[PDB]
Amino acid sequence: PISPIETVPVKLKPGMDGPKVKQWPLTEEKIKALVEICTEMEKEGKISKIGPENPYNTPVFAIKSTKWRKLVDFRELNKRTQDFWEVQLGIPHPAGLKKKKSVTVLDVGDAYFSVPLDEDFRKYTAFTIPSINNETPGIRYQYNVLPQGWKGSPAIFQSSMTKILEPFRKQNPDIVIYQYMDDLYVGSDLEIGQHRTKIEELRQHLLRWGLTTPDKKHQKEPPFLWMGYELHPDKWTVQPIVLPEKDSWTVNDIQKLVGKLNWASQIYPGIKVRQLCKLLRGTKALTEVIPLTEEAELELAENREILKEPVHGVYYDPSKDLIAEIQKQGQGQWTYQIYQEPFKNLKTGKYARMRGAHTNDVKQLTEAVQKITTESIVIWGKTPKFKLPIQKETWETWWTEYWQATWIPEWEFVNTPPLVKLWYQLEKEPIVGAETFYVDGAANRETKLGKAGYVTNRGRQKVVTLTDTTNQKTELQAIYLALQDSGLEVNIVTDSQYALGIIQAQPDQSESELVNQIIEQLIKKEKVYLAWVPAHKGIGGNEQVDKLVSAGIR
Amino acid sequence: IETVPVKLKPGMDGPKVKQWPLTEEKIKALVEICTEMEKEGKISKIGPENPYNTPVFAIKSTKWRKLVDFRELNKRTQDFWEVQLGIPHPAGLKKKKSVTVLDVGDAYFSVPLDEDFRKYTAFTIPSINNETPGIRYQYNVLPQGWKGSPAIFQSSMTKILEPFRKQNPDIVIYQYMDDLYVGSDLEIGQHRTKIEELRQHLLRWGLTTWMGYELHPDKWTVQPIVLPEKDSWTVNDIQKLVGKLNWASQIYPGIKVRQLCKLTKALTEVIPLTEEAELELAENREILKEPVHGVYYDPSKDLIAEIQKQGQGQWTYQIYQEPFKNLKTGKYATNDVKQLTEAVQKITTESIVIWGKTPKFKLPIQKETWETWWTEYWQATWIPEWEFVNTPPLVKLWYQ
Ligand SMILES: Cc1cc(C#N)cc(C)c1Oc1ccnc(NC2CCN(c3ccc(S(N)(=O)=O)cc3)CC2)n1
Ligand SMILES: [Mn+2]
Ligand SMILES: [Mn+2]
Repeated sequence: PISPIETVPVKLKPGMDGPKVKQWPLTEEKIKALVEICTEMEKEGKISKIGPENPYNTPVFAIKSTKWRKLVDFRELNKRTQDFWEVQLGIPHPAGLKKKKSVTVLDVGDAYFSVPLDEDFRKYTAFTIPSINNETPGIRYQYNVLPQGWKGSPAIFQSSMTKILEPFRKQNPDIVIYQYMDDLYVGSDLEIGQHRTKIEELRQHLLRWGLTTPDKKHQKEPPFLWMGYELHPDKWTVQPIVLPEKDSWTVNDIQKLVGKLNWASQIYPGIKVRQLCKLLRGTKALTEVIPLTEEAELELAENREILKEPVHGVYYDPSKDLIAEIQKQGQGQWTYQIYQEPFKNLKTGKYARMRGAHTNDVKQLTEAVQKITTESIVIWGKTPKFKLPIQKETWETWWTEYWQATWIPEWEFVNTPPLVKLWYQLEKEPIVGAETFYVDGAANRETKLGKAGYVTNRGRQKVVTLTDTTNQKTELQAIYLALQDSGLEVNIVTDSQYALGIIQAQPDQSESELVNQIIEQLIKKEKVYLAWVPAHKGIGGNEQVDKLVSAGIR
Repeated sequence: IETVPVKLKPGMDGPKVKQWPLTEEKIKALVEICTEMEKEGKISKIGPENPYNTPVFAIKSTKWRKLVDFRELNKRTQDFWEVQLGIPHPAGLKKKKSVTVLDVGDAYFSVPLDEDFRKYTAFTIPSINNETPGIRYQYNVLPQGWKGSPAIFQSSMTKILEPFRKQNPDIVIYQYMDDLYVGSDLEIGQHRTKIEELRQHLLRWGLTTWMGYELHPDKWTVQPIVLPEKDSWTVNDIQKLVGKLNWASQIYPGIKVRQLCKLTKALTEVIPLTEEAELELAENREILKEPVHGVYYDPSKDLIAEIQKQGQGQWTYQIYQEPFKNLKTGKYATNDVKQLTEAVQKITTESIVIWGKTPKFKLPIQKETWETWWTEYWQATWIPEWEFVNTPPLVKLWYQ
């Protein structure tokens, strides 16, 4: 049936006219199949016969399996039609779902063909069934409903479906209905009697609006397989994760494994994917075999252990508060769990992200706290109470002293090692009785020849030579030198805003080896003071290093 | 009353901005507001034939208020509100003793919006966990937040204000977006009494109606680049001072560092202050007190504002169009976000009062932290443009 629902007005793209595509001569079988197909559609009022008064054309096709399927090529029309609003903004997360006594999955029959197309737009949906060898005028037709393969069918269908449900929804606020394509999911706290009755009231509401459903006793037994999940009454989980036992792993095998593990990570805690990802790095053919590292074999072993036993998740109770717990599980790697009642996890998560080139555990943890905060507003519409492996004093000491502004909600320290700390702290004021190392590191833009070095208040001077290093690399190797040759308490003067910035930031992990080497040194030292001066301005100490540093190549 | 026809440009297409996820209380606060608005005929439920989207947020004493982010639309409307119907900015406003700000947004809800322009005002009230489809609406009247609304209304606004303006020729009234800027050289009680008189003129026609009560723009002063006063100067103390002054010499014409550079030493050592350096220092001090020579406001150019976290609840900022050539520098003084959102609002207000336009802010915060939090503390009717930046550690030091 074509729904009585008012048609959504549709236009073409501004400055464009409808498709005028020539129908390619089709096969006798195809012509015989299409006419048969179109006749049955015409009798149902889905299409209507037209004359050469209409100037628009779209190519039709046929495919076979004994059933013949009518294939329309809207490629051109879709290019010519207006854009529509995005059907859905997201997909429900099982962790956000509320506990309901009973479920029914109703699927809508001949969806697009059950909804009317705007009269003024129909002309553009014109298609022609060719005659045998195309010698005679074909059979011209146009849609009165939403065509299959057309740009606005999902938008216009879902929009209609929503408006049709709106009254029933208002009339049954205690009944949850979830819309997804040509499927409808109904949940209620009503018993199998009152529920089945409400189902028929819905099926009929849909019928008064030209929408047919399947039939009674089709209904299944738990778990309800939905969107890649298992939906039980009181619990949920990801659908069976099979971790293939394979001798040799191809790029494609590894790619799929990472996808399966990432999917599993929603309810399985401690899932790690770092080492397996490191493998996918580079070019490599899809079929190319990649030998697993010890680190990746170790990672997969741990993943197999977590997945050896089935882990489940609970539904959301809006009366209670959310509690999110984060745990450090290697450098860059963080694991989280969200629950309302201790260790009855609503969902799990992993976080591994390197915002920039260099970072610390404090910046890393804060970043994770944000990723979880957003995730919570999306799923539950409220922020969680956090339980972090960082001391309140460690946090306070950092975020007050830092130049970036941060704010994290209600949180508490939980003693879950490894704990988040600051591995070193730079001095606030210059150290007394600690050697002052004036550093510089000039590099030639053409010969790529570096010249990192230093001069001290104690007359020490070292000038090393580097190979294929930028002005950045040398300004940084100069600091590593000052760090290497110095004592336990050191003052370091630089003219590099770059270097200072990197160091000031207190990193404990970096992309560059030089920085990781510098960090290692910083951690070891008792006291480190880092100052800045403008280069070429003739500073007593800076000018002196520049002499021996710039001596040859730039 | 008829409709003023609106146009973006023949090539420029409408906004298509995602809706930032909203908290339960906000979505529910919006459904109340948007239902009442639909009933009153201000807005209308819309279909898929509208591919456009502007974000909505809810703000605050105890009543919730619907804030609509018209940033993309205002950018795409520009010709209409700046040239075609641009409101002029009074140079006088910034000079006035006291400036009261009044919300005149309720006036726009009485004027119908061009039937052909309405599609561009589409917004979405999202769903928790995406279980329900998400409520779409569009404006029928002039929307609050969109720069086109005051442009259209100016004609009706000038009518309303005509008596008050004739009766008080020494009172200056500016119209920026949903607000009225009212300035006078009058004593406080008298200024306040004039504002009350003004409310009433607006009350007939239909207008109910980080900062104090009012703003005092004549009292507004630039925070100079300060050179510390000391009796004991270390090698480091001078090094800092040289670097600070060297950087200021790029902005301030007349700054000299020579006499100070006239002193491989240990940072901790105590070098004594020379006759020529003591002079240079005191001279530089008098330069940094007075405004910048050579820097002027180019109306064609975009305003840019930088903020630095100075710690202990202190914030520093600088307004410029061309990097570091400062038009205005200032300061702002419980959580980092509430403080920044406060600072942002203050800088934008000053900017409106002084140049008739909002600056693009350079935010010393992570993109995601800001987007999540700002709304909890946001109180203004406008939203400035913002970009997330990493404050170079040096600039924080130079601006104290
Ligand atoms: C997003 C979404 C998906 C689906 C599905 N499928 C259904 C709905 C209502 C659906 O939309 C929603 C919306 C809000 N809350 C829920 N909670 C569901 C959680 C699982 N529950 C359930 C109950 C009994 C049994 S049983 N009787 O099999 O034991 C199995 C599962 C049904 C409600 N679902
Ligand atoms: Mn250097
Ligand atoms: Mn250099």
